[PDB]
Amino acid sequence: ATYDPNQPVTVESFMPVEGKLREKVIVKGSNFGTDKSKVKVYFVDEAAERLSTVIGIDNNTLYCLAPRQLPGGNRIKVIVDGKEVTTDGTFKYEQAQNVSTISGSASKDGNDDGDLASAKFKYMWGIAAVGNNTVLAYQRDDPRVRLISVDDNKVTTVHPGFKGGKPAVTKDKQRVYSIGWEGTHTVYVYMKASGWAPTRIGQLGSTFSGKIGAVALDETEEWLYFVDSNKNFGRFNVKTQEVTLIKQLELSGSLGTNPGPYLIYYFVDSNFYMSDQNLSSVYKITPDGECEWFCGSATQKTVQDGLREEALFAQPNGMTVDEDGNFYIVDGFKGYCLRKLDILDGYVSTVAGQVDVASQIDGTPLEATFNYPYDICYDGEGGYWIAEAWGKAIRKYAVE
Repeated sequence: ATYDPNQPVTVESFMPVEGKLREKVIVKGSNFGTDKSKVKVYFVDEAAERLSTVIGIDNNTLYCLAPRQLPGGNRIKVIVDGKEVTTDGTFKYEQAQNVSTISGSASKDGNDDGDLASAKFKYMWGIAAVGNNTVLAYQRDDPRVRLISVDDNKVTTVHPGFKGGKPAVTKDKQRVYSIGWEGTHTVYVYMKASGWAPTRIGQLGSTFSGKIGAVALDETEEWLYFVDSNKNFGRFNVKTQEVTLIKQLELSGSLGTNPGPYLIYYFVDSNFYMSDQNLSSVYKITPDGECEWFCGSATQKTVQDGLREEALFAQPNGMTVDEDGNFYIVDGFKGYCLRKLDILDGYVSTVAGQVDVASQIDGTPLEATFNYPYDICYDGEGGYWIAEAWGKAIRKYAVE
């Protein structure tokens, strides 16, 4: 009937014993009460407790929807008013994965807007996932910023002429920031409230003499961080316009300029991580500009999976991170595949594409192929959006 504070919460059973994303799961027990706000249900895998949407409740029953979670047998955890129970049994989750082409083709070269099938692109090298199956994509050739909305079946251009690489997306996805590749490095913001139209918010100055291929927001999202191709690591304040050269990185050799090193912010340690084509490696950079090797070899450009410390890239390009702190790196020339660093395993695996096969096959990820995948951005909900260079296309790797 009614919740009793003096009694424990119990779970006796659940159903079904296996399922896929958004499976309707019923958990049977006692003392759940009748207030969903005081309940949390988790499907618990090896990496995390995955919060589940509870759709109905009574004192003996929870109706919830299976969330994205790791494949295999996962226990269910019920919390009611602090009281925690984890099941003896496991719910066997069946995960789905797919690579699909969103718009564009290597067989299409152009700037044509239109619908998803009618649009054309040129070489792209940056992408922002802004949720709701929508991305902003950045062309190198006939440089521009394209807006692709899958649910609206619509490709438009929001910023003709602008040449930028990897953008930064705010947590709330209401803003995307870009810095111009060359010149004075003009800083733009694209706002949802403007329909993703650009607003100029400043410039770095040609003091940052290198090309700029990426920008990353700090934890507070007050600062944009970047490393130019001449190793100038710096930041720019998006409210006050303050610009600071933090350090010229102590790295040997020449960084790339096509578009330049890719940089991301990593929430797990609040450091930045940088990839470069020429060094064919990823480096950890602290906010003060201290650099350390993280993955790959500057002398061995080849796809090799294994522990982080032995893994190799052919051409590590853009990167993104999932909610578990795993890294994703698109691997370009001689690779054409998606590399995942699973941080719990400390292990680099190739999860999509076929090594050194440049094409655009869709389907199950290990049968799928990519054509110079160059940047990637995670949407927070299992979607990995990929901008291709010579592929001239947007692809989506979806994990459900």
